[PDB]
Parts: sequence; structure tokens; C-alpha cells
Amino acid sequence: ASSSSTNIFRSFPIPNWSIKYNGLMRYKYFKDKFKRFSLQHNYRASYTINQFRSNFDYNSSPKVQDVNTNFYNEIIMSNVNLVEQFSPLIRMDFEL
Amino acid sequence: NKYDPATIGQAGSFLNSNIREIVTAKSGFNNTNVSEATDYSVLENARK
Amino acid sequence: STVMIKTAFSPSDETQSAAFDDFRSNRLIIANRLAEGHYGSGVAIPRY
Amino acid sequence: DEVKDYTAENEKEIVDYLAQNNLTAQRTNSGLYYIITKEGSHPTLNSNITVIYKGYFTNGKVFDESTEGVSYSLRTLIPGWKEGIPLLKSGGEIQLFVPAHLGYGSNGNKTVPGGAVLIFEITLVSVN
Repeated sequence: ASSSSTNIFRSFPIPNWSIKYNGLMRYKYFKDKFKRFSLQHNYRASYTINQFRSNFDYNSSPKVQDVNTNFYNEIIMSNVNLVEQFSPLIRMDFEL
Repeated sequence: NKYDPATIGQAGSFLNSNIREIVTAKSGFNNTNVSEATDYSVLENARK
Repeated sequence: STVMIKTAFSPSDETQSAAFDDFRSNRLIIANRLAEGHYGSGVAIPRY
Repeated sequence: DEVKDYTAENEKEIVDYLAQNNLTAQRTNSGLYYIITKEGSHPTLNSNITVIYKGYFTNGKVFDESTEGVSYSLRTLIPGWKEGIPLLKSGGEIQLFVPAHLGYGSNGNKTVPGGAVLIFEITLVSVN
């Protein structure tokens, strides 16, 4: 929090990823009865403001604090959503 | 009028700070003939 | 799109949450940074 | 981060303005300059006031105005008003020379830039 952004919005999206690994089929699994083997991982996360809006209380008047003694904010929103999904966190699909 | 939430209990308001609490909602009025369902209504977990 | 895998595997239940404790502690840090942004270090930041 | 100090610049600008225009102003410990043109017959922190103020910049450009009386709680206002309004009574007239740290701060807002000196001509019509 000492250097994290204090802005409401973000400019650069952080990549989410999907990883597939059929790489264990060629080490020693030929004689380990494995005729198939794969690993799958997925990560997807989003940050959403469903509705922001400008504030009429944020104006040029000398009144700067609200009923909670907080400074008025130029942009106001009711909710913020952080959604994260490992779909799947890990998938092992193999056949003997 | 004197029900202005911005002027609650300043000098001549009709409301006290007790208007902010559900338990003391009725006592939050400075007038006499105020009824729990005519002049006002209260909800505890109202959904937007 | 964002990434928050750093707190994904921290235990979080009705009795403990490290990320929520960080949420609680970060409020004063953010408020101090915003105060420096508003009162620009030429005066002592007024407090409650 | 982007912490900017304007206290010395604001004080110098206020002094230069009070030199260019033949005005004598008292100074508080917070850096605010005020001229009490007239008084009345004292609002507190928990007091509603009615004002006919007009607020402009050092160049004379008006950024805020209320030609009709507007009511405020005096606890929701900028610190410059918070320390200037209780210096007179109903019917009094004041001229505030608020610096940035007592005005809108180092970031400011729309139509008021950061680190700006504000001049307010305030007429207190009521203290209730």
C-alpha cells in the first residue's frame, strides 16, 4: 500500500493465463502403462466497477466535507468486484 | 422543510441524532404527534 | 483483467483472513498518502 | 510521490498582492490573511451560517460566487473559512487570503488549480 496505485481505474490489464502440459508422455511413461497424460491449469481474474458516476457535491463551493467529515470524491461508485477463477486450478487427465 | 437530513439537530431542526438509530427512531423527532407508520417508516436491512 | 494469485491460497474463513487484515491495515497508509497529496508536506497533517 | 509544498510561494504571493493593492491584513498562525471590513452584534464550529461570499483568484477571475444567501454548516467548509468566519458576527464583512494548504490543497479541483491562493469576500448575514 505504500506504493500501490490510488486511482480508481487501471490502464494496463494484467494477463490471465491457460497452461497445457503434455510433457510427461516422453520421459519414462511409455513403460509406466500411461498411454496418455496431460496437465491443465487456468487463471482468470477481473476487477469491475459496475457503475461509477460524477459527483455533484464535488464542485467549486467552499463545502468540501460530507456528513462523515470525508472529502468529497470526484467519481463515486457503490460497489467494486474482484472475481478470480481457477477453472481448473489443476486438471490431470491420463489413461493407463 | 425542517426534516432536512443535512441540518439534523442544528438549531431549529425537527430531528435529533436519535433519528439515525432504529431503536431511538421515534425519539428522533422534536415534535409531539408523530406516528410510527404515518410520519415515518423504518426498515433494518432494506435492499436497494 | 487483473491478477490476485498472491492472496489466492491464503486461508480465509469466518475466523481468519490475512488479506482482510491487510485491508484493515492499509487504510491508514492510503489515508496518509492521500493527506500528503492534499496537504503537501508544508504543514503538519491535521488529525482527528 | 508527488508531494508539493506551496506554503512559501503562497505566502509570497499573498504578500505581493497585499503590496500591489494598498491593503493591510492580519495574519494567523496557520498562514491565513484576513481583513475585517466590518463586524456585527460569533459562529462556532457547530453553527449554521448564511453567506453572500464571492471567491476569486489573485488575477481577479471569479471561481465561485453566491449573490444570494447560502447556508453552510461551517464544519464542512475549507479550513480558511473555518478560521475566518468565527472572527466576526452577523452582518460582518471579511476578506480572506487563503493559501493552498487551507484552501483546496496541492491537488486542487476543477476550475481551481493545485497550489492556488484564493481571495474570498464574505458577508455573514446569519449565525443560525
